[PDB]
Amino acid sequence: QCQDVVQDVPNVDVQMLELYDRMSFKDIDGGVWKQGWNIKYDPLKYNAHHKLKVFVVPHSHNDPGWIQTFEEYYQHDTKHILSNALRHLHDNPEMKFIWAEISYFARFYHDLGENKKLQMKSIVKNGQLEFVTGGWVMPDEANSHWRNVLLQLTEGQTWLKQFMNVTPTASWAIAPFGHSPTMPYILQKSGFKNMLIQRTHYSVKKELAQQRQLEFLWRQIWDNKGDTALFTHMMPFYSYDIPHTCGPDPKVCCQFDFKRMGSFGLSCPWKVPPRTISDQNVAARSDLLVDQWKKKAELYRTNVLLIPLGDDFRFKQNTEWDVQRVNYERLFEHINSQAHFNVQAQFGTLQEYFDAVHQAERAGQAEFPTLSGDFFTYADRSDNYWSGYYTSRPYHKRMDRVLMHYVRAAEMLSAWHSWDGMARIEERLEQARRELSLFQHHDGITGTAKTHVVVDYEQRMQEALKACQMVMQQSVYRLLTKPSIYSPDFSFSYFTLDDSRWPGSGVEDSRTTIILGEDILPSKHVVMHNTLPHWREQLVDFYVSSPFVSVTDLANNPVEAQVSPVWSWHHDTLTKTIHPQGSTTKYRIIFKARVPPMGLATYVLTISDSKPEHTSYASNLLLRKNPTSLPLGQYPEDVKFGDPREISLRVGNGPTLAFSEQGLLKSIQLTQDSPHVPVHFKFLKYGVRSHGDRSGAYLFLPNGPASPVELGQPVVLVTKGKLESSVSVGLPSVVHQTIMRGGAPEIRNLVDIGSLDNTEIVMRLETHIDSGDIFYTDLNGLQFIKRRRLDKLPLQANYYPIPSGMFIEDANTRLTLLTGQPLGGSSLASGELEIMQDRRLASDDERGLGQGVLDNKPVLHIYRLVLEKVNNCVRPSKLHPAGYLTSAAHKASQSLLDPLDKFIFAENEWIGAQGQFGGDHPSAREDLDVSVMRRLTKSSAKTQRVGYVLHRTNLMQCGTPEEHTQKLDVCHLLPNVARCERTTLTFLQNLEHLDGMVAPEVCPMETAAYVSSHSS
Ligand SMILES: [Zn+2]
Repeated sequence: QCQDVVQDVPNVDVQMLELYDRMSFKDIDGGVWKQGWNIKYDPLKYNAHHKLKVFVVPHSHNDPGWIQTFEEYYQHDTKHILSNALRHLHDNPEMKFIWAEISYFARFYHDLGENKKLQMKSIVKNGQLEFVTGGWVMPDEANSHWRNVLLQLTEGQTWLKQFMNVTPTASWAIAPFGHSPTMPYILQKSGFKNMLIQRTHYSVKKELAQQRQLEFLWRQIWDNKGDTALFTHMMPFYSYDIPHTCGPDPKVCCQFDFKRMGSFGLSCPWKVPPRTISDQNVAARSDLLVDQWKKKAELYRTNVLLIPLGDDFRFKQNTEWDVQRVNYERLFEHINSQAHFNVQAQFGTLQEYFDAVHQAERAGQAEFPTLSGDFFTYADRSDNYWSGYYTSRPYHKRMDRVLMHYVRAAEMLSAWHSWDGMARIEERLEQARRELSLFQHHDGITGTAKTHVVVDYEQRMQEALKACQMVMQQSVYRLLTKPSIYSPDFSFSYFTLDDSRWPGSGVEDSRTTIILGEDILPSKHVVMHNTLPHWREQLVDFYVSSPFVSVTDLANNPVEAQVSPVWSWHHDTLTKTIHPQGSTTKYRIIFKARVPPMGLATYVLTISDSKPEHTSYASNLLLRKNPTSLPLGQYPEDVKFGDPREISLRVGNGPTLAFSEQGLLKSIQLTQDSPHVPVHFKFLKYGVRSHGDRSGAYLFLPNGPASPVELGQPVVLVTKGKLESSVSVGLPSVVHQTIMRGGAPEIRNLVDIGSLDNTEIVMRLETHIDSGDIFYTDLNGLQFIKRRRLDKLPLQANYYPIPSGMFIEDANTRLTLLTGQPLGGSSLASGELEIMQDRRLASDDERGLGQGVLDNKPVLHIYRLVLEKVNNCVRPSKLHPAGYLTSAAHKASQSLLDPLDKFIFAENEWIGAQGQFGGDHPSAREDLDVSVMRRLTKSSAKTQRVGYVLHRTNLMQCGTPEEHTQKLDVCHLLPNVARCERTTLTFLQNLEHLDGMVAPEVCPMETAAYVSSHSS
């Protein structure tokens, strides 16, 4: 019986939106705890019968790229940290250490000799070395898509299970810049029992600490019953470094970072150095330290205290291991033997801490509050809100989403078969998963790494895209060739991928033209793949070398097509205008492909000597003063010219869109009769402050509200076709395109911020929707959370991640903007939405990156814009912290994130070609997705296993009967099923053996994983 995620407002002790509405956020000087208060404790709280149990947990934060690349850090730091951890833990049985980043650990362990592997396995098995989280990385939580958070978690944990025989159940996330409830969502469905977070707004830490609500059961915002809850520990202070982890006074705690005495090149900024512990000072030093611990303990409810002991790339040299270990051992020996402290302190691991906390809870010592909400937008001090990284390096943010889809499609397409090892399918998929997983790091997708590190991530992702293409095209060839003809060369490219939106028109000329001609090749097969588990139609386009091309399906049924020119925009450095040029030798052909669920469909493009019966030609109108001619080769319609003017377009029976004379949307009319609803796109710019703190890769510190971009008299290109029309305009730094295909328009911005230093370009929508101070943004592509604009916070605090969409609404009307890339955005006034396109910042923002953001490159951002009437929708009540998409907005998001894949057959003739794959696949209800399909076994396994992650979203009920679909049972998608299990989302633990080998569908907002096993 599925929980209702709409109509029941959960009762939680802390609801972060409500807390935000009540909190004052005053930034007062709290004393040595600058953002807190002077903590007081009663010395008599702890006594012989009630001691404070202190776990000092050594750690080393290892960034998989940040100011050096992964490999540079591995060579210069991490391999030494791990080698010396292995030696020192081996030699010191009571010493402990936690490790989070499995990308580094796997890199290290595979290079170890067998003797050392065995030693390493032993210190893990005996609990000295403990993995925390066990993902490939410690991912960003703002920009990352939940699918990639799960991918990287699975990549690390699958490695750990295979090589270390452990599966962490405690998560450690000390570094991401703000925290998302998507993490406890995924972790709780992946076996976890506990998680730790750190980077939350200093005001939130103060507020929760005052109420001893820093440990809480974190449930999802829609979860009325609480089954999603995951115990969460929030660290209370400003950093995870040693000065901010022993207690509230960093001037004292820094004295207990024994790497800071000088020979290591480190010191304490509070000007009191550590001193080596001796018999003559250990009582005074213990008094100071235990006092810090007892103050920290006042912020929490049990008598078990967590004291992290670590910092970035710590525990590298042997002398550092010694200096920390020996000094802490001297303190523990003293403290634990002095009854008056009533403390027992020891090195521990994270799991040991949580185990002891829950023993205290079970003993009735504490009850923990429940919490829902998120922890964005983080500020670590004053007005320094970390909303810049929601946009920084947007090229790679978009690339993340492209690769996300490519990985899913490559894993799904190749899962249908078992492949010989010679095919290198598993090799290529592992590479692709690992490079995408690496980029989920909190300096990867966030855009907060040095320029050469961003290049390394991009190069890795490019190799991952090539790997996905290889696997996908080999799979299509196999799936659509008569078996007794199939004759693969696993190194050959049978197909090339054609992607219209990455890197994108104006970004890279990467797309192959299908070259047809009477004297070379009459026709070409193309194949579309649909990774979604429902039948799908989508227009697809290809470049062709003639306008006289017609399309057939493989029953030779004509398919209606539209040919349009190939337009490319040029920054004309002679005329100082931005204007489009059309090709005279290549053309776009567009047609509707209809593709089975999780399936493939083949079409044929054929040249003819003149206009074919079922192909139409778009008209083109270039609006500008001072036009010049625009020849288009054989294209049969001459370009028309006019002065700038307002224009209106309608494709099919879809909305009618009206545009200003600058080529920007001004209104949407949903139907013939209905009103022209004002919806106005505008581009604006934010600058940087000339006094005080400067924006950089992390921080957004605008110098006031944005100023409109001066547009001049831009050139507007209108293409009008039966299947697709568009309005494109060359604005300064953005070629802005509105594309209409009969439903909600697609927006594409080719953003080139050029050399505009200290500028952030924002795209705003202005409407007269009476949204007030409310808007909705998504978290990791998984859920939409209610936001409230707070004028008591500065502008940048009202920016939130827009990882896949945002909307505003009133009682009657909603405007949703779906994105194909994570970007930052807000609603800074009633009726507005805005989303940042790019930012170019000359200054460093003091968070360690040591550079601004001056490596911009053109990026094609894509969106869908859905205006809808919502007065008939069953929406959550006014107090509910969630919102939900409509069917149309969800499909529009899927059209961006998981479009059809397009394959062009590379050779002249495809012998044995088949017309379709997957026609018998069930077409599941529109809210269900097969987020992952992954064969889990190599071909030598007698029992093959295939893993599926199913995700059901929740779409609002708005009165559309919309029904009859088939049940999707993933366990029967492959034949000869012998067992069906429900598993954790990482596939690593079987949770239920399923009757009848039937994988039941999941409830709204739930995600489940199943593994089918097959005997043949
Ligand atoms: Zn980090």
